[PDB]
Amino acid sequence: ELIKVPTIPHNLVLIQSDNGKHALIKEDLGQWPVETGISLVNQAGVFAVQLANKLGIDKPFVLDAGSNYFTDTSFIDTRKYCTDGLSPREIQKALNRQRAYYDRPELTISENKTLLSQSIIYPDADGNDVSIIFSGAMSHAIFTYAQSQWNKNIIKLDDYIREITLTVPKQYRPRRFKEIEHTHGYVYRELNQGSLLPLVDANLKESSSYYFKKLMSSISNVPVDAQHVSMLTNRLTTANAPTVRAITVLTCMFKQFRIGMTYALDPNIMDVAAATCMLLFRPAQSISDEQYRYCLQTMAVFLTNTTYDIVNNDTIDVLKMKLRNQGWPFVERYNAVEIDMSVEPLRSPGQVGRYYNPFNIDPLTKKHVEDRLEEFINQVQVGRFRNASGNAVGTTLAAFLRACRDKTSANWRGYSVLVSRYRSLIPNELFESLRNISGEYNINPQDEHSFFFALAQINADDEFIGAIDKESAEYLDEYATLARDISNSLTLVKAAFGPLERTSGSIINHANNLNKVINHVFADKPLISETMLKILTIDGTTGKDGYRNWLDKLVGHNYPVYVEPVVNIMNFISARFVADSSYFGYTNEIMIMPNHINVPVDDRFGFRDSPFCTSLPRTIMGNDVRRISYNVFSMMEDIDDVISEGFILYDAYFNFSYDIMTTDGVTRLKEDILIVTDTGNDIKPIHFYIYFENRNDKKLRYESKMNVSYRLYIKTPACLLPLSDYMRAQHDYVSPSSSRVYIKDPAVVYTRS
Amino acid sequence: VGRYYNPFNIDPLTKKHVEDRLEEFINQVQVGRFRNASGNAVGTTLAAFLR
Amino acid sequence: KLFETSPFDPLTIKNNQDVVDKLYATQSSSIQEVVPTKTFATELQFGVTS
Repeated sequence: ELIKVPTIPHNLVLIQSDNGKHALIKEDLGQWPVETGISLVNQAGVFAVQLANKLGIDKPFVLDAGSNYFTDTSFIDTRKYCTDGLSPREIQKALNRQRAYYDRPELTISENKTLLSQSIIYPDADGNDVSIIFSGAMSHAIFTYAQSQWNKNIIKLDDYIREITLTVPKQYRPRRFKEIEHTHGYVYRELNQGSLLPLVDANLKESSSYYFKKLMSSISNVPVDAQHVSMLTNRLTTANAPTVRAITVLTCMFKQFRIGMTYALDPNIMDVAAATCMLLFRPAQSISDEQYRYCLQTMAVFLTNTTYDIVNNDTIDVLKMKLRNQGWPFVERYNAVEIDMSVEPLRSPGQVGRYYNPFNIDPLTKKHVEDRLEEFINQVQVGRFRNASGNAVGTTLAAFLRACRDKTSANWRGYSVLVSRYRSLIPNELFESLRNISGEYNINPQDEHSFFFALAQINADDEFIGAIDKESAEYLDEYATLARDISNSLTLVKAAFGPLERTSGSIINHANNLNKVINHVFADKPLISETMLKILTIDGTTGKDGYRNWLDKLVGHNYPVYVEPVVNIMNFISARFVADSSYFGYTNEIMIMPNHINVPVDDRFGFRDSPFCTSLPRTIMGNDVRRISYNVFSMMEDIDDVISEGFILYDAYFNFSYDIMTTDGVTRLKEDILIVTDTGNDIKPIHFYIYFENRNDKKLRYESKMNVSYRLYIKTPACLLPLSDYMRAQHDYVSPSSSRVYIKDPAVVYTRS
Repeated sequence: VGRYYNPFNIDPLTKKHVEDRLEEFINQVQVGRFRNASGNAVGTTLAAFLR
Repeated sequence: KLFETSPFDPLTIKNNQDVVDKLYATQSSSIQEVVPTKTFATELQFGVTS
């Protein structure tokens, strides 16, 4: 869903003194602790997501603040005054209280109208409405940047349709959107397809076994229509028909799905029939060179009455010549004919999909790809085999070949439709990558012959087609989840791990870091979906172990990873966290000086003994201020002499908080500046009590000079802003037009039903 | 300081076995016929356990 | 009467979205070019979240 944000997070407060002389505008983005000695960017990323949660920009959103306005009672006003942001009424009261202190006249009517009309809502040429309000600089910058990143994925409905036109099949009824949705319809789609190869290439065996099993659990459910000769009639069987049917579809659905047959030790006329059927009615791509030899050897052993010993060293050409001379013409494997898909395959933009036509039948000719099939059958009928005068072997083999040829020529279209439908389920990369690494789908010689001899018509009823439509949605969901999981895992590897050397220290470091990542990833809600866990646990290893080995492989990858909008939003916030530290409550250096030393400090806010400076002094009394790193300062045993002159502590991250008090008093720290122990020195937590200043209070002046002996100075936070500069807080937010309808289901076709 | 052989003949730089043709060898065994010219299932059983 | 059931009550709508939702609710009363059924999707991507 696409959420809608009603109000703008200005994140502003107004602090004014009791007498009204001094006021300031402060932007409160919170306090974030920073730990020293470790990388700051890694901590910034964690705080970036929490900051985005606070501002409500983590999830895709569209701002609607157009209706947050009111109209004045004047006749000639006709202007829309924005409600969002810091109200100009508060600024008016603060400015009026300031004027009361100085005995100046109150704001006149003309200036009151100008101040109260600063926040407005006005439309632009494109139809959007622009809100000008008072808000913080960082709140404005972060909010507007996240708006730009999410807007890249919001596209018109007609543009989305144009991108998915090529993938729409012909069987489905077109969907009629309303006329409003065509003119003012917008959708939120990512429109980027991540590659599935990193999972498939790393684990070819596990991935292939998972998809082959899933496809075969559905193809096996297809509705179907219901002496040597005595030997082959006895071996006839049907109990394994569903399995062989699905193997037939898989061979024609994938580019290279190789199957094997294990003949008996003593070849029978069963074995020659199975060898002939596979070499004739199976794709040459699914037949390996080794299986080509083994099938050829079985033919020679039975027909030539020779044992396996002599033919074990024969090459392919020698076996073909020996078989041909005896009278056997079926010695070649035949390439299938590729049929192009009507529509572009899923997750294959601008690509053409193809599948092999079953049973080696040419679509243009509608008969077997071998044009000498009838002539070849005649030779087998009249040939003499097994070195015998009788022709029982020759005639019975021709009878079965004719039956197999007739069966295939009549049932080929039904299997072609089944292959076409199941080919549309898999993308192009899976079509070219999946291999039968483990021979878990071998076919028995009796099963191969009985399958082709007793071929049955495939019945494609409404229930089967309806079942596949459900599977198509499930397959599409699974691919999307895996692509997201692959993208997440590829980003984790680059940020976390590095190269490995041949040193025991590197191996120990890699092992410990890897276990920490796995434990954190699988804690609470796991980072990886259950679909990827099923793939990685096919072998038998647990989910934690399967993910662990995959992460090790991905180290050092060159896979390109697309930069999603939420990557940029977090990156933008992380950069601002490091660059503008004072906004978030931490600084990189502090100064400790004695009271009697006069340092130049910020005097815009009217603070009594202000602890803020525009920049930490480069020189004091004509000499550069000493700078000491925190680690050196911690080990110092002559600290009492050093603090007499004053220094700047750096090379550390200092967390500080301040409470601005409206009344007048001594500006002091909550605790002592430093703590001195035997095992090093340290700086106690910094908390400021800042008070506004009355210059003529002799009591508070003497206390500042005498009671406090040392003072701590930090760079002035940039969140603070004097009231006189309230026009620097004016910022522009743009909300899209109210005449936009957002479509949750952008599908363009209906099920046939 | 000292040196010790990495267990199981795995090169840490490549994170794989020292023989780069190992996967090809396992596939060759699976399709191979052994102990007899006709298959005895030796290749399938050995390749499964070797993997 | 121009309609057996009105496509929508104009006094109830407040924006363009309300008209679309009302039109979908009353579409059963009108003669439809295509009677709606379960939608079929050929394109789906999941983006990374926060």
